[PDB]
Amino acid sequence: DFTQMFYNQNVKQFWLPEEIALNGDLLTWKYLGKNEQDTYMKVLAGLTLLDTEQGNTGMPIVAEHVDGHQRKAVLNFMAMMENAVHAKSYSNIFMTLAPTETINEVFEWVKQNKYLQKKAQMIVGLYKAIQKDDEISLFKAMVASVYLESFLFYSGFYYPLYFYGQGKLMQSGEIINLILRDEAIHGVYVGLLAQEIYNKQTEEKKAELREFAIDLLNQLYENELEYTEDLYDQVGLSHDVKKFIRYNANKALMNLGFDPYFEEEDINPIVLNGLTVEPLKDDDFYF
Amino acid sequence: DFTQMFYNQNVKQFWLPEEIALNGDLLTWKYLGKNEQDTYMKVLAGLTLLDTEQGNTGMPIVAEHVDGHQRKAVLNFMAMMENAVHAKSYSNIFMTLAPTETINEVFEWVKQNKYLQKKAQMIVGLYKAIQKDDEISLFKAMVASVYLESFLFYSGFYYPLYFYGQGKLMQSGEIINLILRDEAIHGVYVGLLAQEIYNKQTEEKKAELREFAIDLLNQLYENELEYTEDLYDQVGLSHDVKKFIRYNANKALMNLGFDPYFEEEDINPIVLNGLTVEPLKDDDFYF
Amino acid sequence: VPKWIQLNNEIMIQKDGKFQFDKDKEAVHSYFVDYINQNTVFFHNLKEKLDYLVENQYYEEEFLSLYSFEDIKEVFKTAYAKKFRFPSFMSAFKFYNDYALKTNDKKKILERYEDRISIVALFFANGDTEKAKEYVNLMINQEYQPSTPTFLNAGRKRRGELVSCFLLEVNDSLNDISRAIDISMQLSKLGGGVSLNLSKLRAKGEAIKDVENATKGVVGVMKLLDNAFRYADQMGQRQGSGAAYLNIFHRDINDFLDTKKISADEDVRVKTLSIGVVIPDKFVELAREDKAAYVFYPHTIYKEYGQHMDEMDMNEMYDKFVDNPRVKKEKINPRKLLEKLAMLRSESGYPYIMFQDNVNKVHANNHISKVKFSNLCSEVLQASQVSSYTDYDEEDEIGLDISCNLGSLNILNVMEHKSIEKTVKLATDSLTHVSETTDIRNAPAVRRANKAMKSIGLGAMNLHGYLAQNGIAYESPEARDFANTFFMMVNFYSIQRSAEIAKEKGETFDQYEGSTYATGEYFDKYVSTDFSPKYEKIANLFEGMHIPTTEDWKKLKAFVAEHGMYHSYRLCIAPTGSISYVQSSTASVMPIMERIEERTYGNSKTYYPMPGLASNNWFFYKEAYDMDMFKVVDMIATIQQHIDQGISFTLFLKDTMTTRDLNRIDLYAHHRGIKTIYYARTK
Amino acid sequence: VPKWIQLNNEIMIQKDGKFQFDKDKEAVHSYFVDYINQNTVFFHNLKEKLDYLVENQYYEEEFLSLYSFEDIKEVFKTAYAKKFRFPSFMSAFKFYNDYALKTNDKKKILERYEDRISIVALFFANGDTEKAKEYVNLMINQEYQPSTPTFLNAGRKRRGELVSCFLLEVNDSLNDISRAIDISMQLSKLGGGVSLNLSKLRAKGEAIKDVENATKGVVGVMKLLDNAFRYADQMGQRQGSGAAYLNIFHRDINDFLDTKKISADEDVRVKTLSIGVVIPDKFVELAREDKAAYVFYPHTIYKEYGQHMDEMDMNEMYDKFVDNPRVKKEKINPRKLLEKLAMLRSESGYPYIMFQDNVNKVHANNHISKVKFSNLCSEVLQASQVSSYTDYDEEDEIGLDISCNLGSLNILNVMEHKSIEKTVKLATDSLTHVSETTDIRNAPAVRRANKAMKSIGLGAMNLHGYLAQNGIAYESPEARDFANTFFMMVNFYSIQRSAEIAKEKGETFDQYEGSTYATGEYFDKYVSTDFSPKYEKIANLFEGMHIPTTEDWKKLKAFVAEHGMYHSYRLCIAPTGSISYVQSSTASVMPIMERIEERTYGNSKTYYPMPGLASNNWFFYKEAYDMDMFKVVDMIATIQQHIDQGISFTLFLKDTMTTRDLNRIDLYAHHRGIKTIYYARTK
Amino acid sequence: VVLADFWAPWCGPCKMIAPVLEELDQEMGDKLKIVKIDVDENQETAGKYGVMSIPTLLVLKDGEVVETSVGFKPKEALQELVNKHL
Ligand SMILES: [Mg+2]
Ligand SMILES: [Mg+2]
Ligand SMILES: [Mn+2]
Ligand SMILES: [Mn+2]
Ligand SMILES: [Mn+2]
Ligand SMILES: [Mn+2]
Repeated sequence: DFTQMFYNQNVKQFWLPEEIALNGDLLTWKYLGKNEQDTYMKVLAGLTLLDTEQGNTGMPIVAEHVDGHQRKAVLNFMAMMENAVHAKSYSNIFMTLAPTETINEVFEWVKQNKYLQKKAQMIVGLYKAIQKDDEISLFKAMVASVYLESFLFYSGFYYPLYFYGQGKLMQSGEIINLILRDEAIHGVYVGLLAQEIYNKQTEEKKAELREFAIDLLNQLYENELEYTEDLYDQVGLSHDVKKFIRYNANKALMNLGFDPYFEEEDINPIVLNGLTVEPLKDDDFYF
Repeated sequence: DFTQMFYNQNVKQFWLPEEIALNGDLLTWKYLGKNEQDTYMKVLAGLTLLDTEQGNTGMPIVAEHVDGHQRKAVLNFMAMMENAVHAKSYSNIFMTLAPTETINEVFEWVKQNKYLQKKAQMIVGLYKAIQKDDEISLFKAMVASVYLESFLFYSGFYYPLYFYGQGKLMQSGEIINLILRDEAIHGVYVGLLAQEIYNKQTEEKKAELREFAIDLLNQLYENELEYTEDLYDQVGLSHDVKKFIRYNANKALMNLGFDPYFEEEDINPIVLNGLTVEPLKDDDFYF
Repeated sequence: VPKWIQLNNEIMIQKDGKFQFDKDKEAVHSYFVDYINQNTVFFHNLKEKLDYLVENQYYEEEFLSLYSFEDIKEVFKTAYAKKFRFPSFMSAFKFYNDYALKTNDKKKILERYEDRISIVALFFANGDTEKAKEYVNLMINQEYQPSTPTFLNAGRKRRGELVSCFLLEVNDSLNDISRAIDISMQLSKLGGGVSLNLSKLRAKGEAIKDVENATKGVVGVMKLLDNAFRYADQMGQRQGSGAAYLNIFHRDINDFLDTKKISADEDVRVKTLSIGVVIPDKFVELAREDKAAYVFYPHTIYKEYGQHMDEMDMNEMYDKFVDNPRVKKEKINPRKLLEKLAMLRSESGYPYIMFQDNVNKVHANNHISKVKFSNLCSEVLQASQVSSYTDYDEEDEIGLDISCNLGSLNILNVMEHKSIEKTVKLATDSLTHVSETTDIRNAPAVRRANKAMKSIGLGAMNLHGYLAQNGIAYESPEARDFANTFFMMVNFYSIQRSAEIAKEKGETFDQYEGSTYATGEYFDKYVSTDFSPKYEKIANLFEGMHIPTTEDWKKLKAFVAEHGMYHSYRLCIAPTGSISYVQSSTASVMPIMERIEERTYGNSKTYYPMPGLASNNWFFYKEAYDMDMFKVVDMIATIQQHIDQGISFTLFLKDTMTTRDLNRIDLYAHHRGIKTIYYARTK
Repeated sequence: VPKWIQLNNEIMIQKDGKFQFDKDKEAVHSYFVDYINQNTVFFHNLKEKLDYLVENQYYEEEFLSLYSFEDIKEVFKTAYAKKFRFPSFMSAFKFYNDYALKTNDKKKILERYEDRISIVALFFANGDTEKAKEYVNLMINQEYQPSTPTFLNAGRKRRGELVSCFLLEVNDSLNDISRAIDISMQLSKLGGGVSLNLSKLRAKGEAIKDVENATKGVVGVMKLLDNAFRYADQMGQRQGSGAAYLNIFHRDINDFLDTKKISADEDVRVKTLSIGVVIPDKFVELAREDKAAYVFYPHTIYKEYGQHMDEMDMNEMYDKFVDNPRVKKEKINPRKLLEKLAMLRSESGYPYIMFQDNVNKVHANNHISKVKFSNLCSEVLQASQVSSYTDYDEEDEIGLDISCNLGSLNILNVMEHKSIEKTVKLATDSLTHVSETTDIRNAPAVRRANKAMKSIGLGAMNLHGYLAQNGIAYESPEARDFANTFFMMVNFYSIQRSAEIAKEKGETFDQYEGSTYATGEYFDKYVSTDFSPKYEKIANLFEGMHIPTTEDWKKLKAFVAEHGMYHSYRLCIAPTGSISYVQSSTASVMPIMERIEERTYGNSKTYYPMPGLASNNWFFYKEAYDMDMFKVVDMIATIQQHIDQGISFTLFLKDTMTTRDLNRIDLYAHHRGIKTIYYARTK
Repeated sequence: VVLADFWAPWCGPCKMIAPVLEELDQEMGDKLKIVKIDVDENQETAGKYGVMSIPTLLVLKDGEVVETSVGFKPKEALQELVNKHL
């Protein structure tokens, strides 16, 4: 009921890194404090590392196990965007803002970081556990994918959106907004594929899959809180970032056809600013 | 030395069939004989099948086994083109020119056609035989992919080109030329990757790989002859198409770094004609 | 999860294969004990409560001043003498969430049900203690339910108006269009729904003072009104709901209908404007005979004849328009237009189908004006005159714009008390008081028509609930017999009370002498046909009640001729979808949509079983979607013959039925005398 | 392609390295001979033409009845005695496509240039034959150009209004907002652009009758105004254009700017509503010191102080608002808001920037009111009083709303004829006649202010054309010296004519005694500083014309003190757009955007070199984008000091110049005394 | 032993069960009585047996309800349901 519509929306959102000139960001970058520059670098590396997993494994593995030519085509298109567009875009932002040696060090740090690794490996673990012709294992991986696309990225997206909403780092913020817009539709689409599997299950199996999804969400959420404090306490933003994580967790659940887990909260306004005909045959006029 | 330039070429060649309006072919299509329309539908259906498998299976599987994020990005992009752009374009052509029943019948015809099933069996079999960290199985699949890109498509491409060259079906022909332009660069790129693996081997191993490549080519060739006769005898063109596929077989071999295998012949000249946000500072408020 | 919601959640937890309907009483008891009593601020005496509410701008001091404090105290005591207990959790939840007065921080409950009822009764009586106690007994017995604006805002200071709906006639000028936008925003600020007649607006591509093909048609006015209602949306408490009505012979009818298409672009699509289509009998005749029809340009007709297109009789003037070379028109297919209407109702529920000739054939005030359009709920069918708003510093020719004061009878409670006469008369008095105390300074035509017409709306509800709780199937002929008898008695007593009010006040509604009430044409079918029940089972329901006979109707006709009628319009059946929960009644005379409604308020689902739903009457509460729509049309036409205004008739359709089935239901409704069709709900 | 269009395309065909500028005259000759002379209706005599035009409702009869036919014939002979010839094909094309009167089927042409000019002159003179001949000489010499509404509609029955602008004050009420919508539509149907001051409207989240967070802000009012202007699209021939102005200290200023963002959703975005931002000096001071600023909720200030936010001097009351706990506000960053303004102007050219203190520092009528907002062209700066439009059948408090009585002096033709005094006085008389004959009944405040203030707008055009054709660079100090002298002369003679009209009629404008003209404060810089040219080359341009001296200004000040001043406002420099082609002039006092304009008409590509362009003055006609914007600001500020109203100052920006450069230009304009900034045109 | 079918004319699943009951009567009609009751015309019986939904099949033995089946059932499932009580 939905693949051709998503095909259309995906291909009409096509874009390339070269379209946004990045050099003018140096005019606001130079005015940020060390903690702001440090947080931005770390967040950016976090997003880059997670998105690479999605391009190399997440999207291609789902495309491999999903049946249907049209679904495979949409999934291929999404994998292409991860590897050919998003990955180049993140690299471009980095090369503009930091010298080569600084980029290498930030990636070394974020690669060793406990909270980034915990979530990256949890997601990758579920992708590696998919078994041929087993729709339960596929569903679990789709849940992981939706959580990455619609939830885990957002502790990171917060900061570029925060600057973007203030008039700072506008070129890279525009790029991030385009990336985020792609991840949103990726999350919705994979969510619909997961609901299709979920709806084929018994009531007991459904309850079991719901418990899986909520348990996974809880593990990721508790690690996100730690990840958030680790990055954002030094710039005083953690309270507001936490509200943004919960709001996006609720969107991820709704993508999977589940009820929201967290109470509704308002979001930081700066980040918000960043964001059957049958013809009448006669004899029907007579009764 | 080459991936970056292929990356740039592939992304700059990006297109969608919807860019080309097809209603202009309606009259030249109406005017073709029943035999001509039948061959044309079947030819494009055979192409659709090849692109379906190249997009679903061939390109993604090669992407999985080839090392390097940039090489993977090129291969992922090529995969997307196969199933999200090329395979779909044929349906755009079908939906314009043919009634639903004729479309349904031709897709049923691909399923039961023995030559089309044989060529798919052979090519996809080699893709699915790739073993992780086994460069020889990968080479064999890359040879199969080059043969699909640079040889097997051409029994199909002949007919749209033959019409384009006579000023007939020129909108459909424009789509086909764009597809052909893509496959030419896809065949070169995969050919270069295959040569990388071949060049790592002993002379004895190389001799075996040439045997594999030539045996496979001959087996595919003999099947393609029967396919060509089956499609083109009713339009009187089988001998001409055979010359064309031999011409392109030589190009496939060359893409693999091998000498031409068939003698040169005169191709129908008709077919040849068918080819910033800078912030304010304290000193801007005083003049 | 709250305890009351969890107990209410136990309804669908079936034990022994049966629903736990007894858990709803437990749910309401838990709701009260754990939330309502705890969150209700209590005063040492009623004097302290009234003083606190008057001083804190909660109550008007004017309406409480006509009673001595002992009178108000005794009114409250006789309100609590009933010891009213809500029968379902949803009733109490809806009341204390939508109507009960709360503090400025919306944290504590200031009004009980018996306090809201007492305040509304004191407002209605206007200085009469005995009448106030009569109103208290009427409402605490839940025999009569004042409309949501009246029940919610009677006696309150932070109030809008007590009128639930307004109908505006838009004339064909920029001054009139701008004033219509102004009045729509003013009345939406007051909280009432606004319906506008766009049939007088000239078509798209018409001439503006020798400048030809300059008009944007009625669709530009729809965009203006849509943005006006979005702007004046009661600050977000409830989105501003407006209605636009267009005659089916207007040229812009296709553009008018295309506003509700999903494929329509945002430059032509309206979102807060409900659309209604007025279908004269001529359109049905043309569609039946398959002749090609013509929609006309209203300004050409105005120039040729001097009267607006909707002001003339379509059945008589259609051939003259078609044969007139000076009347511009475009050819349409009436059957294709009917199919477009059916598909639009299937896909969106719009437009509101109004059969103009079905309204005007039994309309008592055709001398004042024909009924050219309905309200936002397609049940207020009253005569209206367009207002010619002139330039600034130029006196405007103020016409009549319909203001409808609504009130609902609970058929179950009215019949169980054997009090049709007293309930109808007290409700008529209360609606008369609401009409009198209502003034609207920013709508001259609404105010003028409220003062002159004195039209009220006395609806009814819990028809299906009463029938199912009495073992009567809504589609059965016994149900139609009961509806015939009950609504004949309701009409009899409403007319009697209107005549008594006209006698007591010595005044009738303006232009009463030209109405069928004065000439006696209204009572012809009542002095000729006896409407007593034909089934002994139905006749046993009216035991202990005097059913008006033919002689009684003759006496009432003579009484009306001698003394007149105070109200131009008295009966109109509104959907009453919100107050139905509080009264534990089914919405309107419509059949129930669901036996157990599933509602989500927050993060918890709250099931509402139908009033009186149980195991013995499970199949009598047949869902409206499973029912034959022809039988529902028969029921509504049986009711409609005793209602001078319209009935909010909602069509409940299944997904299996096509657009031809919808057209068949529409044409059967037109043939059976149905005046208006509200919605096409698909399951 | 047509012969004239083909000849016009030979302008860009370069022979011997030079443009074929002489081909343009051949283009005019071909155009006339092959199209105009063939498709102009010719009558046996002027009597037959006049009878045909009045009888067929092309002309009004009242203005022609003031003259005998001999007088009209003499006036037309005077127009044709000049034997005016269009020097460029684009001039004739513009006139005979836009302003020439055509038959009702548009197949033929009824008016020549000498006919439209004669009719406009006969309208202006009002029964005076000598005055009509003087106006004919003034317009056929192309010294003075009446505005597009006045030139188009003078003496024609099928017309709109001769008024170009309408500046409406919108009070903080639903009745006032509804009246604003009504008046906006009633003035858009007249043709003139409408600008509205929305700073009095309370912000989003304000209270409506003591219920909090109820308002949706000024953005909803902008939605209503945008759809009102879309509805009043003047047939669609010229889309309904409207402006909205908001003080930068208004709380909704961020949402006010957010509607012009391309990324803005359709639920907030407005399309036909231009936006302007009024920036007091206080905001610039706050941005300069990089201290946190506050945007205030207007209704809290109105409740606390009894006065609107924009009626109080923010430079004095900003601290009082900030330290007032009963005044609601939120902290903002003034430099971030300035950067947002700069990027919004880079992306879309909006908003118009109005420096309120720059306007009010030299505003003569501050006693009547301070200038709170500008017009759609961001060049009218007049005192306005809000109108309190009350509920129906209640008397409304009518204020003052501004209107454009516009006319432009052709600086080239004015100074070639050495008739600055005569041209300025005749233009002032014509604008006075236009203001007097304007009677708008549906806009009460507009009519009252037109009767009371009697304000007119006398602009100038062809400044860059005159400078380049006289070998003066636009950025050169000699150009600024010439502009100083010329506009001081224009101001002197406009004040002199206003005082003469006040003496001859015995009346001044309303509340003249409080103006700086009566107190003599206006003439301080004129009696203290000599504005004679400081350059010998510039002084030779004024040879043969008496340049007013300090003593002459003292005599004028005494004359004004004794006799008064008839016009509250006299001078305002409009953009002078499509009518600049007809006069063969550069648009306004702005520098030329391109040396040769590339215009598309149908299937043809038409080229319009700026008047007088040739090889010798090719580099004097420097493109506006190539100019230094600081020197253009200097030029305008030199002109601005002699213009009592504002100047439509368009910023011409290169693609490489960032938002910091735009902000530097804006702050230099504010520092140099620029009153308004119209557009940010990026190349 | 009686198989009582609670049905309605508008119920799609009730139209599907009608031919299944006719085949069941041909095979088992010597040991099984099949009774149909229209719930649109006979609300009191449908209320007495607490019928919720249609088709509802009650197996009665000597006037007592011994088994209840809701929704559509194929012939073999109805035979198994009845054969338990023969
Ligand atoms: Mg009119
Ligand atoms: Mg007010
Ligand atoms: Mn990505
Ligand atoms: Mn993604
Ligand atoms: Mn391909
Ligand atoms: Mn390929």
